[PDB]
Amino acid sequence: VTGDTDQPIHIESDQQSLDMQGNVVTFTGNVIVTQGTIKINADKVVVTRPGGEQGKEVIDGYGKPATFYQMQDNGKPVEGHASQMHYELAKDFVVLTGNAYLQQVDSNIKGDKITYLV
Amino acid sequence: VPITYVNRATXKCARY
Repeated sequence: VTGDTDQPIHIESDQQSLDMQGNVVTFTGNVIVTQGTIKINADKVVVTRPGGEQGKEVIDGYGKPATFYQMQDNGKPVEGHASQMHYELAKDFVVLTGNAYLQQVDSNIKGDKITYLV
Repeated sequence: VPITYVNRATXKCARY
């Protein structure tokens, strides 16, 4: 009974590292990523920050648990697993890779990787 | 949607 695209990306973990000349982040230890109804979970994430663009940075997650879950009020859960995941800021691209699996009311697929957009 | 995190190892948060 709340929005998911309505809410900011919440992130937490126990290691955090940045470099302004390396232009890159590290987080480490059970990284939890959430927005409203969406739950996404890894052990590490990577993001390159060029700067000069604004909002073209991408959030590449890896290491177990490497799981996705969502619950809609509209009787529509969806959940899945992989080894590696690409997540992003608005629509830009999405893919799950390494033993990827996904299930929903009108949708059932599994393999090395799943093709599905935002 | 904005990127925001909380640091377990100090007590406080950031955007990046």
